[PDB]
Amino acid sequence: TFNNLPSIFVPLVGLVFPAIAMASLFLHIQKNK
Amino acid sequence: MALRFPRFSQGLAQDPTTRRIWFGIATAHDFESHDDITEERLYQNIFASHFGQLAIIFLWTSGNLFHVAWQGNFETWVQDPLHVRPIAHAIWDPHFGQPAVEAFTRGGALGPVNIAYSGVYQWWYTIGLRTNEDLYTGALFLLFLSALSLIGGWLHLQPKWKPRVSWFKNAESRLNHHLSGLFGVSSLAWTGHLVHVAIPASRGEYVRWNNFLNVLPHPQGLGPLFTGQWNLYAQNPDSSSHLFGTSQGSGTAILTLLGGFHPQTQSLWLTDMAHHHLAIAILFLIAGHMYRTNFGIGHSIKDLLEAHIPPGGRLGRGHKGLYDTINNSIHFQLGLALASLGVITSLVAQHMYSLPAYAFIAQDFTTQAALYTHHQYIAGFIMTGAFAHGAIFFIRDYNPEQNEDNVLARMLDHKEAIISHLSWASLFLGFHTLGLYVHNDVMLAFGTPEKQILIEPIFAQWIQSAHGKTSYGFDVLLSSTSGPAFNAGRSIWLPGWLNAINENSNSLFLTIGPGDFLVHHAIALGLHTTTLILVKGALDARGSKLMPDKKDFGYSFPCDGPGRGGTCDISAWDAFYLAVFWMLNTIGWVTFYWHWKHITLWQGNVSQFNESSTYLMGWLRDYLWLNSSQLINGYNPFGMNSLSVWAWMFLFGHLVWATGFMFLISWRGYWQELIETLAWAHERTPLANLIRWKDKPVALSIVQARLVGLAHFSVGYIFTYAAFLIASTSGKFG
Amino acid sequence: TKRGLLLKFLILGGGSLLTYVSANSTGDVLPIKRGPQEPPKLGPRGKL
Amino acid sequence: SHSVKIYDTCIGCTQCVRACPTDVLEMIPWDGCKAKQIASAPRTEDCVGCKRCESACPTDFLSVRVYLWHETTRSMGLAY
Amino acid sequence: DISGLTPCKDSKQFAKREKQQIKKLESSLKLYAPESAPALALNAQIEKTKRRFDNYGKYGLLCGSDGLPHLIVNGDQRHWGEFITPGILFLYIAGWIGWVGRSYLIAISGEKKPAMKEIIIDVPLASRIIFRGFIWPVAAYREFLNGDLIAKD
Amino acid sequence: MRDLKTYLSVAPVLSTLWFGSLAGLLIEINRLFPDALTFPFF
Amino acid sequence: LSPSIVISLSTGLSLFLGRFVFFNFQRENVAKQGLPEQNGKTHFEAGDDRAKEYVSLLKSNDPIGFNIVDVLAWGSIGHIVAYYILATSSNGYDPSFF
Amino acid sequence: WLRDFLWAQASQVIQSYGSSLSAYGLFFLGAHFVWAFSLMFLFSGRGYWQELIESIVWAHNKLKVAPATQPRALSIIQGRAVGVTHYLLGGIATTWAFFLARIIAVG
Amino acid sequence: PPIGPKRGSKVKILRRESYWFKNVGSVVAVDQDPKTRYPVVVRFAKVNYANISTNNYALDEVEEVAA
Ligand code: CLA
Ligand code: CLA
Ligand code: CLA
Ligand code: CLA
Ligand code: CLA
Ligand SMILES: CC1=C(/C=C/C(C)=C/C=C/C(C)=C/C=C/C=C(C)/C=C/C=C(C)/C=C/C2=C(C)CCCC2(C)C)C(C)(C)CCC1
Ligand SMILES: CC1=C(C/C=C(\C)CCC[C@H](C)CCC[C@H](C)CCCC(C)C)C(=O)c2ccccc2C1=O
Ligand SMILES: CC1=C(C/C=C(\C)CCC[C@H](C)CCC[C@H](C)CCCC(C)C)C(=O)c2ccccc2C1=O
Ligand code: SF4
Repeated sequence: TFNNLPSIFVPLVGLVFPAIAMASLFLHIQKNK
Repeated sequence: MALRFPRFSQGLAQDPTTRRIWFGIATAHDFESHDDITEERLYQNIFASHFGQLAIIFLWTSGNLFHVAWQGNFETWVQDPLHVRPIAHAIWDPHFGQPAVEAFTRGGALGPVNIAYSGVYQWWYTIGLRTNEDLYTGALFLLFLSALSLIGGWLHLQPKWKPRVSWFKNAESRLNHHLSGLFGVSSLAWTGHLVHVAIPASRGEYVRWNNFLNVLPHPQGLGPLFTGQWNLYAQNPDSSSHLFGTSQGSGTAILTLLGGFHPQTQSLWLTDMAHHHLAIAILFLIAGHMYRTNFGIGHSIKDLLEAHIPPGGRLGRGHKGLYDTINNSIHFQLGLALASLGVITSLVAQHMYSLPAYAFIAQDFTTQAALYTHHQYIAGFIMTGAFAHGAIFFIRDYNPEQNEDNVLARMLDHKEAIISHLSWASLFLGFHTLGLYVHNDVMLAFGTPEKQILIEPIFAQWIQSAHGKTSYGFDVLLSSTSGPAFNAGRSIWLPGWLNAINENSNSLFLTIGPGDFLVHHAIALGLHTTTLILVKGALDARGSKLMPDKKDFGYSFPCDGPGRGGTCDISAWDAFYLAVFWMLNTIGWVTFYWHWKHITLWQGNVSQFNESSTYLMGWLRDYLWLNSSQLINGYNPFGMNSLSVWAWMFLFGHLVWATGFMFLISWRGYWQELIETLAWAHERTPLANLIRWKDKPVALSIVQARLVGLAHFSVGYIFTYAAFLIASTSGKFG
Repeated sequence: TKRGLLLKFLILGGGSLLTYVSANSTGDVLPIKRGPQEPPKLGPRGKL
Repeated sequence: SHSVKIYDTCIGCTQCVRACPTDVLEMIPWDGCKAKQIASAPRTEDCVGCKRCESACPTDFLSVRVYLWHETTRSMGLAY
Repeated sequence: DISGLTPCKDSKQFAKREKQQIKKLESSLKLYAPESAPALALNAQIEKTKRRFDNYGKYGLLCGSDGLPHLIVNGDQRHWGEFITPGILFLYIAGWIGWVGRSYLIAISGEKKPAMKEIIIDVPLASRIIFRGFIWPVAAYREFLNGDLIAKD
Repeated sequence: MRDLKTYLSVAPVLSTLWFGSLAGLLIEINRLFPDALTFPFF
Repeated sequence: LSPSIVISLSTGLSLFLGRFVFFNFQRENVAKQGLPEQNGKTHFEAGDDRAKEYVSLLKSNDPIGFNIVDVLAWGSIGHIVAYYILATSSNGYDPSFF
Repeated sequence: WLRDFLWAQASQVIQSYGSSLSAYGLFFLGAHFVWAFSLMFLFSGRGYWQELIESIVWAHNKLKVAPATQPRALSIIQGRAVGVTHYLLGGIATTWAFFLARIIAVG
Repeated sequence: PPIGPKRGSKVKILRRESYWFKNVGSVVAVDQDPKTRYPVVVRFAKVNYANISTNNYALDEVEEVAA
């Protein structure tokens, strides 16, 4: 399963990691200590 | 330090608006302007950031190596290189339709793939690196170097290893080590690679890490070097019949100075490059041991600058006090650094096409165009940054009382003369270059091309004839056999150099004509005008008659209000911002000239360029309209081809190049008074009063919007021309 | 209801379902996982 | 918020204050000019930054001088 | 024969360009009556073309492989007429203009409101000043030696 | 005519007169000596 | 001339120039430049705790003051000029001006 | 639109050179220019040009050729006016040359 | 004694931050109060960017020209 690895990582970097980063950085943007 | 996201700045953290987000993104790497900053902490953040950049560089190179090793046809490319397409990386786009999968399947691949127009195939094949396991090993090693640079950048932020401010200001030991080791020992080690590996790899045998301690790069082995008989390293130069990658016609020499190109690859000899890197290694290792560090010998750069005051005072106080305005000022260091880097990047671009070092890189035409365009746009940007950081130095770091009457204050003493004579040279060049181009446009329009003003570039043809080009009949130092230059070098390198330059098919000192004159003067106009804008913003960075207190406003500020007639775009930042436009124009000219001259050379009809480069409808018809057919037909209604992505990127670059015009033409005030209506509507729309912003949505700031328009503009410029230059050069390939 | 346990759940569930349904997607839903399904044509100038 | 610092080249013409749409400026007594008054700036926290004060300052360059700085909701001209 | 360029009276591509343009004009000449006015204008253009190519032949112009007159601006005497003899004829005339408009600006520099003579040009004063720039080079030379060319601030 | 010579002395009227005369001069020169690319008179 | 003879003679004639001929000039130029000055102070005086001019390596005895660093310097010049001689002689290159 | 309209129909305006429509060819490019010439005005601001002008005014004071009508950069509103003016002129004249060359050379 | 230049004396400017820096002007009036910091009112032939031809200058920000 090595021709299937692009199918794993292109969503995981391009859809999932952007959701993670956008959510985390939006929380960091609006935080207040 | 602060509370909200710009922790480095409690002025943006205490900003209720959305400007907080943007400006905290932008000013993140401006450590000099952060809160609670010291020179020590500034230097340490710079050092750790340099480590991070080196880590990202090695990671990006490891990614190239991995995606050529995993998804590349590199093992097939090293068999028949000049008739097998490189493969950058695979593609898994779930939006692709089946025709686009049928179309993007290239290079004999199991699926759709992207063609490496970057030249990493040719370069890696030239330095050894035959099988894909070698590229895998290289990617592993560069991942290791990325982790090493990250480790170093974290380690040199801890207190036990945080270096001191006076350690980054050791401007003699650093030059000593970087010349001797970073420049000299590294060139020496690259000679070691070229001798132990790349020359044996070009001549058959694969000397790898397991069997490099028991093979001889030269059959004698260190007898010639230690005994001084260095000519023994130039005995069998694998003359005129060597097949790259096989032992047929190979040789034993490792440092022979031959000059000119390989006959097969039309690249330079690996023996030539080995001897080259060896020679500059000796020169840099010698030049390293110059600056005094710890040992009681060497120069102090202070007492070289302090001592270079001419009697008579034509300069003034000379360089008296200039060690302190560079050692204590990181923006002077950065400006000089980017100046040198832009000069040598342009040099890289100008020499890699005419003296290609890699095997079969002159034979793939899209690669050379992509590389020249890349390094020249990079060089123009790096040059613009050199000047921008000189302006930032003049504002932030320049101390006039410390450098009174020296060679640097004398810039500001007569800055009007510099700016006005640059404004003369650029104005002359534009008036006359455009006048001649328009004269020729009208002559071709009126059907009388014989009336054109075709000024031959005699002064460049004379230099070409001073290098052995026997295409003009000037009979100069190297075109004349009876000369001192064609006698002291006729036994060493002039045979190969003459037989390379006289070949009309390669890029070495192309046969030029009047179109080349005219476009060289357009190039001079671009360089002089970008220089004018940048120098004017650097010297008027501290102040002018319209705003003498500009230094108090910083580098980037919007304006000084409508008063005093109007002060739009008065900052030195704004000068930079306009100079990026003129820079992109200049590099567009140099690269249009390059790409059309070369695509006409590669096609065969140099006469096309020579008769069509003298009038601008020849550039619009025979270059932009003609070569963009196969591009814009990348996707037609009845099908698509492999250039569909370049057509889409072409139109994308058009779209963002046009979107930058929104931010450049349309300015603020209209948008704040629009977003006020939008905020009203959101606060009075039912089921959306529930949702309310936390950051008050203001329009973009002024200087920010100039930046954003410039970013859209440059992204579109670059993407459009990349798409056109790759699609046209890959739709036909010469 | 628990937000900190809903954000984590949505992240690690959406990413899981996305990296799963893309992996086990046969060559009938999306064509990128089919392949060329055609003889690869030669490029210009032989192939270069 | 902003920083409206003025300088001693002011002549006491009271135009910077008569242009100010936010009452940042106010004339005080002073002894450095023929008019015997100078334009202070107490309410700098109300400054929008419009620089009407220095588009009305009849000096060789300027006496009132607006240095744009940390932008608050009062300095970003926000009615919302 | 400098810069690898055959002369234009000897260049076959130059004569081919002449013949091509002449045939292009004659193909437009057939559509009109031989005594008509468009036909006579086309014939005048034909003789203009022919004597233009003859004059580029006789004046030492050099033609390239494309077959177009190239200008050798380096300094060879044979081609001074291409750049230097016109160029001096420019720098004279141009230096006339600047020596006039400068001198005028010095003659209206000592007025009360000297800006209302910039937009309303004193034609008598300008006509007196215009021919001062006829032999401008000696005036500029001497004013450079006398220091009157550069203001002393 | 008084104050008409001041109007004709104004920069645009004077510029159009000067450039009309100059353009007619250049135009009639190019009629007399058309298609010029060298100065052969020495 | 054998290469050992060339190396030995050129090195000897280099540190002979360094010991006797070009000593007072080199040392007076050293004292003239003195040290790299970072903002008036030296590199070690301003801090950094690593740019201290080593004296345990420069204290070596000689009536004129020759140290091991000058032995390396005159002697690096020596081996360099020697290898220039050797390679330039071993390369049968014809300048062929005439 | 880029291919079948702008690239395709703008063949007669580039082949216009020679036949009567050479002016439409010329007015293509010049219009293409003036539009771009406008971008000098819309993108920029009066402050840079006033400072460039004051450097040039220094160069003129150094030759006793200082004007009495003091050179000032265009008003901000006037820079915007010149910009939109040249922009409309160049774009509209480009389209005019394109249209008339195409349609006179095909119909 | 009247301080400064006279009410018709020609003067030049040594103020770095002025529009008329190293440019001559005509002294309109000098305020004789020894408490005004900038008494020397100067009149210049050419306006600044604010369309203003005059400003008060100091005594040490001024230099009595020898013409
Ligand atoms: C709807 C349009 C669309 C979209 C969404 C995509 C989507 C994609 N295409 Mg594209 N493509 C399209 C149309 C489209 N395609 C068309 C019409 C063509 C022409 C036929 C192509 C031709 C094409 C090729 C030839 C290739 C792709 C590839 C890809 C994939 C990129 C892999 C990735 O996510 O890496 C991560 C994405 C990036 C690094 C790019 C984003 C860069 C950002 C904006 C800049 C950084 C901003 C900042 C630092 C970070 C902020 C975000 C942060 C919160 C994380 C992705 C699935 C590639 C692929 O599948 O290889 C793996 C590839 O090689 N496409
Ligand atoms: C000999 C010892 C030595 C060596 C090897 C280095 C090496 C380095 N130092 Mg230095 N350093 C030293 C001693 C040394 N240092 C000492 C003693 C001090 C204290 C005074 C410092 C203080 C210091 C600071 C303060 C910093 C460094 C930095 C760096 C890095 C430079 C960035 C880089 O990658 O440039 C690479 C550039 C080159 C190799 C030059 C190449 C230019 C040529 C002309 C270009 C053309 C050929 C091209 C290479 C061919 C490309 C073809 C193909 C392969 C692509 C590099 C790792 C910087 C850094 O990054 O920190 C991590 C930094 O900030 N050092
Ligand atoms: C096609 C567009 C274009 C053109 C022609 C120019 C032209 C010029 N720019 Mg650039 N500029 C442009 C776009 C353009 N710019 C853009 C898009 C930007 C980004 C904002 C800039 C930013 C910029 C800066 C920041 C600077 C310049 C400068 C200059 C001048 C450079 C000197 C020169 O070549 O003068 C030669 C003259 C020309 C090329 C003018 C062409 C017009 C002809 C020759 C005049 C005669 C035409 C005709 C007879 C008039 C009749 C018409 C009417 C009366 C009916 C010149 C006026 C520099 C400058 O002005 O200093 C000298 C400078 O500092 N420009
Ligand atoms: C760069 C990364 C990237 C990647 C990997 C994808 C991947 C995909 N996109 Mg694309 N997209 C992207 C960027 C990307 N997109 C961007 C930047 C844009 C804006 C231009 C778009 C705009 C776009 C549109 C407009 C559409 C897609 C569609 C699709 C799907 C392919 C259609 C198909 O044949 O499957 C068919 C498969 C299905 C119909 C089933 C969908 C399965 C879903 C996605 C699983 C749910 C996962 C999870 C719970 C939610 C995400 C969690 C989060 C953490 C990421 C595929 C999942 C199409 C689609 O499917 O629409 C939903 C579609 O219509 N995309
Ligand atoms: C700046 C660039 C440039 C240059 C160098 C030229 C140069 C030329 N053009 Mg081109 N042209 C340009 C821009 C340029 N043009 C532009 C921008 C356009 C579009 C508007 C044109 C459109 C164009 C056309 C359509 C034509 C030309 C022509 C010409 C030629 C002019 C022949 C002529 O009538 O002069 C003759 C000399 C004069 C008019 C000067 C006379 C000056 C007076 C009489 C005073 C001199 C005497 C004085 C008292 C001193 C005597 C000395 C002493 C006794 C006192 C010449 C080669 C013509 C030609 O022949 O084609 C080659 C032609 O037909 N040009
Ligand atoms: C603003 C500023 C800045 C920046 C600037 C810049 C960016 C500059 C650049 C510059 C540049 C970018 C330059 C370049 C130059 C070049 C040169 C100067 C050249 C020379 C050459 C030569 C001399 C040559 C010779 C030769 C030849 C000809 C060839 C062969 C060989 C030989 C050697 C013979 C700074 C920071 C500084 C400071 C502050 C201010
Ligand atoms: C269009 C426009 C706007 C409207 C711009 C709005 C307010 C901002 C952009 C709207 C949203 C936020 C689009 C964001 C697009 C990108 C996805 C953001 C990229 C940033 C990430 C890399 C972080 C201005 O506010 C403006 C202000 C001054 C001069 C010119 C202009 C101007 O031309
Ligand atoms: C180029 C430019 C300028 C400089 C433009 C100048 C100052 C205006 C052009 C003036 C012409 C060239 C003056 C000369 C015409 C005279 C009537 C003299 C005639 C005499 C001979 C020249 C014929 C600005 O002032 C400006 C201001 C605000 C935003 C953008 C810009 C902008 O882009
Ligand atoms: S406008 Fe200027 S001079 Fe007038 S009162 Fe205000 S600060 Fe003083």
